[PDB]
Amino acid sequence: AELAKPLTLDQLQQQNGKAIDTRPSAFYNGWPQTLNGPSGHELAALNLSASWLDKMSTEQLNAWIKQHNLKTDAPVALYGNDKDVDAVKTRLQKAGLTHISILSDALSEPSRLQKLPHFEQLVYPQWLHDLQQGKEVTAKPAGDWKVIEAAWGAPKLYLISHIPGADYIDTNEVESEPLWNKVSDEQLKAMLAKHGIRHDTTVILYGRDVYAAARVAQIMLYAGVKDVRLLDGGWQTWSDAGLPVERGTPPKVKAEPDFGVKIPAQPQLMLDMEQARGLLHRQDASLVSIRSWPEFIGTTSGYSYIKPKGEIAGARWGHAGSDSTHMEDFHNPDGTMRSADDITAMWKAWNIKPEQQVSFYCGTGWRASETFMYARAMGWKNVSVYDGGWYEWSSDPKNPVATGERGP
Repeated sequence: AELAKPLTLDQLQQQNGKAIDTRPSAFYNGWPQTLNGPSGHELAALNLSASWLDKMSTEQLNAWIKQHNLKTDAPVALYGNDKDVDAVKTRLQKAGLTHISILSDALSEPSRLQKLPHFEQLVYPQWLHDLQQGKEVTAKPAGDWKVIEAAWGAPKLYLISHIPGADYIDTNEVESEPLWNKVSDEQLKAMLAKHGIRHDTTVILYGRDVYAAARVAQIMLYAGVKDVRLLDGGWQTWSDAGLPVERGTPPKVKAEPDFGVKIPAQPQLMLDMEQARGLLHRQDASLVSIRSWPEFIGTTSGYSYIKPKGEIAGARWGHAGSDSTHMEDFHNPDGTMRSADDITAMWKAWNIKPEQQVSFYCGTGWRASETFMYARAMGWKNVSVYDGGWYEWSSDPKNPVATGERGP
């Protein structure tokens, strides 16, 4: 049951092996474990956090092994803390892998590590707690910062428990009837003022569901908030970390009546219907459906208030989740963002590529916003959300619709 012979990264490469980073994804993504410490993962490494194992069945681990092209007998070299490495070793042995070593020089050359181009946009619980406690942290906000819980409607779960010092935003403050598109620039200006946000205020959003926070975030980026971040995995990661909480009604926030730039500062982050239409049938652009497969093939609209079924003709499938309110294809077993390499591969399979102008949509914009935030953190330079989505598109029967089982 012991590890095979240790391998350096160069040895591993010359033997066509794979490295596996057993740390939580925050560190894999680039967050250092200590200030000014190593940032990222070894080249081409996979992330298999030991903390996920109690939420991964045999089938799920077998699926993961298959999805990552791990050959039964090819060398795998693990790194991370000793306990996590042992835990992962044991599961991989029981899964059938026959050549499991330690990566002997792992993290010893900080210069050779790989990270998310903007990992600092996807924060994690300890970081936020340390920030709140006045400690020095990596990628600290330049100045003022706010933490905000986002959800639909008046505060519910927030009243019972929330992150200390967090404000609350009802998603109905940023979008409305009749199409569930974002509110006007003037209404956004009012919302920003009321929640004490200037263009140079860092905003960290979280939700019980990530997509609620992402929706608010993407609309803030459009408006012109420069530094907008998400808590990766949302509230549940804070809860599971055992960190302190607060309760009750949202505290009074000092208003900021002057945003400091003209809204919207980043209008290119949102597309309208005609702009979205313009991305279709191209190799240098993709209009990407973040809808469940039953929605993509036209079995269900995904929404009680959307009668038309089908998909935008020419739209490429971006993956999503099991139904219209889930996003499993983008999440690790702990709810955090799946590795950039894996997201990249699933998009590449549908001809969605970083050099393209890429716009994401869904029924009304929430799931598309989550993918927008991930692509932004991944360094994709030309991404947006087509706000109207299927609700708008299908409101006109003349707009071309695709239906049924089909492929790239």
